[PDB]
Amino acid sequence: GTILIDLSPDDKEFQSVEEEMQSTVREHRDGGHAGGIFNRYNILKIQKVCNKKLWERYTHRRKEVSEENHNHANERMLFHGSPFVNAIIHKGFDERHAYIGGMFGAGIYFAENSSKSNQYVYGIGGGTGCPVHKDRSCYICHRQLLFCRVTLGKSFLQFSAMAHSPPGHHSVTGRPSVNGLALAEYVIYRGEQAYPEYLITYQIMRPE
Ligand SMILES: NC(=O)c1cccnc1
Ligand SMILES: [Zn+2]
Repeated sequence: GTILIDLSPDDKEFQSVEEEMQSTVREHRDGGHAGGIFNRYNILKIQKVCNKKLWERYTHRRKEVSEENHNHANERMLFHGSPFVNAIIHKGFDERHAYIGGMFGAGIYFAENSSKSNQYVYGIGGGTGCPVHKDRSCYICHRQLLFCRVTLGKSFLQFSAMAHSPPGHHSVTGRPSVNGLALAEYVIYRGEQAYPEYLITYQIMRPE
């Protein structure tokens, strides 16, 4: 049931999504080990992901959460990186997309920093890098990220350097406590609490 609609680079919607991608790149403490060495991307394509069933599954859950949280879904737009973006856009998020070994337990992980999600595109810790060249810093191969609508509801705040949400909460927020420049990461424990809105195809760019 999924169709992908290409956005024109002239469309304000393309431009706002690209700006969120580019403006949330940061340096990582691994020196580029997992995700590569880059300060910016070459955006090749941005597609809107359209699936009625998956959208309705999302809005159903969103209303449930809103009703448990004084009519506030606490909805965010966040990045997700995974080798399984094709499964996600066709069948939705579910327990197979959970990061069993993550810092906040076995849930589905989303990032404010696009460059954090980039570290997961080829697998946990970058896996072995791109399929073709086995390079986690590949500047040739096309990568894909999802920019997703995520319902946080009442989020459990973890200060730091499928499972269930903490009791009385709908998500977990991982607040950076060491790296002053890192943005937050978020975990949900129900696939229906995220919709994969945009599929972004890109390359990382070699610094000049
Ligand atoms: N898979 C991801 O995009 C991700 C986001 C935030 C933290 N860890 C992983
Ligand atoms: Zn490559």
